[PDB]
Amino acid sequence: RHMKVLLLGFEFLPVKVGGLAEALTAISEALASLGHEVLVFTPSHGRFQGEEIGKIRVFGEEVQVKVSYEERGNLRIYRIGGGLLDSEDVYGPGWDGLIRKAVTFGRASVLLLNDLLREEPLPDVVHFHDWHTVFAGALIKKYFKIPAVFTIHRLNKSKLPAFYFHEAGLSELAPYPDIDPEHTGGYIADIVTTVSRGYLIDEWGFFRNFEGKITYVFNGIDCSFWNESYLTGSRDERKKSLLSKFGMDEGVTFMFIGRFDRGQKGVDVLLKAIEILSSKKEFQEMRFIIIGKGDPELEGWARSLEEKHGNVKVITEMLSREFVRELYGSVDFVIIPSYFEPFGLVALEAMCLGAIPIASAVGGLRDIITNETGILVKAGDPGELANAILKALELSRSDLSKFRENCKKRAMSFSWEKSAERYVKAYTGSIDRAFDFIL
Amino acid sequence: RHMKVLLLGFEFLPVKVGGLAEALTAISEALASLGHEVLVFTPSHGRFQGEEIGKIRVFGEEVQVKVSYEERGNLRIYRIGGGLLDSEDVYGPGWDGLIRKAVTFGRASVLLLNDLLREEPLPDVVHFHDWHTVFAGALIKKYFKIPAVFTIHRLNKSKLPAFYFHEAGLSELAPYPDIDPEHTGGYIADIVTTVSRGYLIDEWGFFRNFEGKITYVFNGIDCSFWNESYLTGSRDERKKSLLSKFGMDEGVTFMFIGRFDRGQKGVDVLLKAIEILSSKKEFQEMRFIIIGKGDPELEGWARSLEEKHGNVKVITEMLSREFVRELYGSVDFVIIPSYFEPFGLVALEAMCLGAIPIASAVGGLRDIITNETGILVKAGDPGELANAILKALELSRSDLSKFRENCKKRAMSFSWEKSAERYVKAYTGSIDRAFDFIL
Amino acid sequence: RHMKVLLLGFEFLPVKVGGLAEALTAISEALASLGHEVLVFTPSHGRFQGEEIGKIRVFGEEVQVKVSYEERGNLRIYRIGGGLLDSEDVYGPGWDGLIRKAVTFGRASVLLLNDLLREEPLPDVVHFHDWHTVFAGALIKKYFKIPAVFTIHRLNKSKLPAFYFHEAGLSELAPYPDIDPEHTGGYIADIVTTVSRGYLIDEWGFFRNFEGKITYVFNGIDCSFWNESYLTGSRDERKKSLLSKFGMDEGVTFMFIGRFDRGQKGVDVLLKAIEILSSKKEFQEMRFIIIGKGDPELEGWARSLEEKHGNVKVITEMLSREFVRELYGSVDFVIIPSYFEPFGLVALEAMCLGAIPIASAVGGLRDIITNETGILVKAGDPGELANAILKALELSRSDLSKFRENCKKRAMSFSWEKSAERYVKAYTGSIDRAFDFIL
Ligand SMILES: O=C1CO[C@H](CO)[C@@H](O)[C@@H]1O
Repeated sequence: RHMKVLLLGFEFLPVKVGGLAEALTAISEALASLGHEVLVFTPSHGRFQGEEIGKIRVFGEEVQVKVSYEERGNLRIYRIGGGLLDSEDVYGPGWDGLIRKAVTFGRASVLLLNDLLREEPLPDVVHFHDWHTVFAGALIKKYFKIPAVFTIHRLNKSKLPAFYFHEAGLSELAPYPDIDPEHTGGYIADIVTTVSRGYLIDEWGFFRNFEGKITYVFNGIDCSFWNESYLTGSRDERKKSLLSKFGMDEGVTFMFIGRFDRGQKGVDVLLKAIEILSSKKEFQEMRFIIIGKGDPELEGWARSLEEKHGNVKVITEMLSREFVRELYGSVDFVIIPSYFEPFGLVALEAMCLGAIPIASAVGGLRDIITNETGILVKAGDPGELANAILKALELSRSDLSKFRENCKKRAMSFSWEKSAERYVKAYTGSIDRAFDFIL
Repeated sequence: RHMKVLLLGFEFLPVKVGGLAEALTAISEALASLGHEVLVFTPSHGRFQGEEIGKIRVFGEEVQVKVSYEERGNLRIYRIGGGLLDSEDVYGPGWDGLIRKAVTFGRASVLLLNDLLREEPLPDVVHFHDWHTVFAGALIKKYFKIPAVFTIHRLNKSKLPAFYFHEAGLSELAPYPDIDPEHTGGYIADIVTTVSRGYLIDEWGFFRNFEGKITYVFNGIDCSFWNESYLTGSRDERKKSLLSKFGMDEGVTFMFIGRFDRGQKGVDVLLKAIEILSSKKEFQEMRFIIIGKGDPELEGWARSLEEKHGNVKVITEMLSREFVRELYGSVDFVIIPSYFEPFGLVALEAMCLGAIPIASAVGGLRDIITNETGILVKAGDPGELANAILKALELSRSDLSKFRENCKKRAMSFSWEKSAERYVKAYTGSIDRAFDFIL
Repeated sequence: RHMKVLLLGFEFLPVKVGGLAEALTAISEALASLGHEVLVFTPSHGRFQGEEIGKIRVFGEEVQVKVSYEERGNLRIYRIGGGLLDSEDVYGPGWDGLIRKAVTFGRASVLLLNDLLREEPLPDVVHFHDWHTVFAGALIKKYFKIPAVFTIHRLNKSKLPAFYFHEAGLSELAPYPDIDPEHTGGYIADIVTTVSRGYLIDEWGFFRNFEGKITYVFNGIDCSFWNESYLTGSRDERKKSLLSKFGMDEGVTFMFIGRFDRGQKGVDVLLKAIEILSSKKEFQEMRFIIIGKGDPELEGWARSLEEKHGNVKVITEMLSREFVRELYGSVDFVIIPSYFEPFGLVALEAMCLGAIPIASAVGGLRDIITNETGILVKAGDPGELANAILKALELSRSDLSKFRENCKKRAMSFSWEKSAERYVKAYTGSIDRAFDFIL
């Protein structure tokens, strides 16, 4: 039954950059709750000031390794400091520093584990996440010979000069002048995983190289927070109240939240879709809340539509989670026009608070959304999005209470416990995997 | 101690071409009797109609894979249908039909395992039997990386085109235009086994290639089934009753139960042996029952002797295992004049039920039969076979009850439990093996 | 754990050549006491009666293998005879003969393990000691695929011709014309160990080749025997009684217990130091007892000093093991001027009995002797040894009583039990090791 897991993560709470830190801490906590002893190795990034445990040679220079320690139940956390690991720029400083930081983290992890084997047994598996932890996972695999699992949360698609592999003591893994560290991590790993079944299919051109040892393991949502119990009144009352705060009157309400960028979150597709619809008679029946920032040309374009249309509103700030929870619980639909999506947490967050997703049929959004829980659409096509929005409006005159209930039931099925239980399977190879010849 | 075993066989009761089906069923039940969890994959051959579990691409076409499930204690059987696996011709249709049936068995077996691994732990070993299951054994070894034991029940000694290894997804196993699948099986296996010590010596020219990881595991005999307790009355009473059934009076009885072919079970040597004795005076004081079929020329020749003499009978139709038991318990002797013999399951069936075997001194028959439990003869020689039959008629006057009693006691020592116990040793490597330098 | 251990050693009590025989027996019994099943294979060296267990081919010749069996609780000892294994010359006969004997031990060990695996499980680890057993270790690892651990007690630093590896069935381990068998033993080993941290450091030029899988495991000492409890009277009484036997007065007594012709114990350093001290006034307070025998030139030098000084005593006759215990337990200081010392059992024997060691700072003597337990000197320097002896007379202020108490505490902590436990960590790989980048 019970196992001893070594989890290598390049970021961990309270260090927060993207969504990974939160994701790895949830996995690590969930594993611990199942009764597994979980050890976490992660850089301190200048957040913690630990005790000096030893010295290592890295890039022809001496470096004193420091360690900060926390223990919560079966979870044991180690923040490793020393050299570039004390640099606050989590993914830095610069492309050069980040790679050196990853290499130092690799040799520091071997030092720390080596000291632990002085008083305790070898871990059953080494679970390492993303290309930044590859040097650590490769080194631990190389010397201690324990099973390795590699999880890719998002493909970076970029090669590193052979130089950095030679310095990490992994020369044999660098037979060419440049190496993709995600290909190297998949090569040395026993089982490779990714965060959705759809993303695995979308990026098969790459994942194909690990046919028969590549699988999917879904992330989870904490619908202990994302939940309607924190909201008061009925949905209509909440929706009428929210719209008053925005300075709009009653209408079918659509919501976008995300970065304003190109070929990514698709706010540009949404904006063109609003322009297409603006000539239709049923446009003045629709309400649009667009939240986020980034590309200032897209922010200006977004602010032009707010200026030209009283039923469109834009907010270029990062709102709190409490305020976003109330937004998901008030709006009718959430629009997710992504060009690609590894998982799609925004969908789950909206679905748990009863908002109906209209999303691009890409990556994990295909796995999350179904016929009876939302609308999928062809990605990168404003006309087809505008048409999906028109179809969402006719639905709205019917009782959508069944749609909303199905969303809440489904979203809550994506638990972190289910996610953890399935990693335990991957750790022993007792798991299914992707084969090209299965139809 | 206890292990999850995945057993791959091409033949399984109630499907029955030769003694292979009975061998694989008994092994599987014996493994299960010892407390081990045994999963059997085997083709349906059109005898079982099952539920679809998915689809696979094989030879550029979509093939629907179906499964029929039977649970019987710790033994779990999966008859796999789809494409040529639905063909009623077990070892066909023809040479190429059998090969692509074997390739289909490979990818279908991966699909089923992949699906089982979605809700259960990975098996500790894969035990695959004869060259027909090599595609399945190799694929499961390649991807799932579990220990593999290859057991050869009969050596076919031929090569398949590389085309079929390419189509099976095993290009790295076919570096020439034509490939012996028995060499491939041995190569990729951790421990190779055959069904007797005598056959290992006889075919050392081949087995020599896997020196250091090659051994023998004797087949057994289900003396709980093959027993005189199911029969009633005395032996002479059953003997007289059976002889009168085919329209013959009392007299010493010899039996043959084997497939009609040129250089295998030796029906050609028996028929010519009968022609030598027909000129002699003792022929009228002898009875013959020649059960089997196959080759048209030999079928006509066996049929011709039946027409000439009211002394010889021939049965071509499918006899039950219950009726074959009754024949063994009635007849005085059993002739087993094979050119080669991997084991000799007919020998132990005859001996356990009381009949005295007359066998060729080849392969497993040397291990089974001794001077105190039967008559050994030079293989491929009709003269010495005829000579041994006359020596059998000399003993028929003497109460040879010790032959019958020593046969019973000797046959009982070859239990399937011992065979099962010894296969468990093979699965972990804890078994003795043949070395080139060990004389 | 309760693992099953197969231990390989070229000598084993009662066959004594160096210290290896006693050191392996103590390791084996300690493991047996901790509840592990231990199997020892060792050559008979023409000493013990055995029964034949089969034949092997070596060097184009047929050899009859013989075995003697001894059982002692959980310890099971197999002394393997046959061919050159019947040679009484332990490390012979001659250099070529010794290599052939070592090769014969390889194929004979494979034959014995092969027969044992007919009726018992495969051992969990193969633990082989020094280069003489590398043909056995490598062959067992090759065929049976079980975890290997290679312990170096002493480095011989020579290369053997490729011929011998080809005859041992290990052609793949000899791609060059000449091969260092100590390199070969580490390469094929999963974890390599050596008998001290200090000797690991001294020979890092060699051990660095197995960086990441090389570690140390100290030898031990039997403080059930080397104990003051057996000695009657106080230490003062014993020393005075000792000095009157040898015909001297009271004084600070120094002792040397080592074989002269064993150059590696620097008795010539001591003798020169005594000459340096003889011109000093405080020499008349010193008493010396040199024990051992060897070179006529060196014995003459010792017996010359014995003649010139009533201070000095030279004993060449073979002493009792009980008597040597009483010497350690009544002298003040023991001098160990070794040029090198992988462990330093003599220092522990003195310390466990209260004698304060004055020793060369080489190999395991650095690990055994601390500032609170004894005196470390620069190796091979008579002048620095003379100073150490002078400094010792100052400590003879009566506060060397705490030195003796510290020595007994420290000596006892080097038990064979603690050594056996750390080897068990080595067999699983759950142990700290030496890395190149850990400074
Ligand atoms: O000689 C034989 C060879 O194959 C089978 C074993 O799989 C036996 O049943 C048969 O008697």
